[PDB]
Amino acid sequence: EMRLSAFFRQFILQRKK
Repeated sequence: EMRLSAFFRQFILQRKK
């Protein structure tokens, strides 16, 4: 029941701030 993709693994994981 979830849908996601390249978000976090390249957001939180590329979270400069």
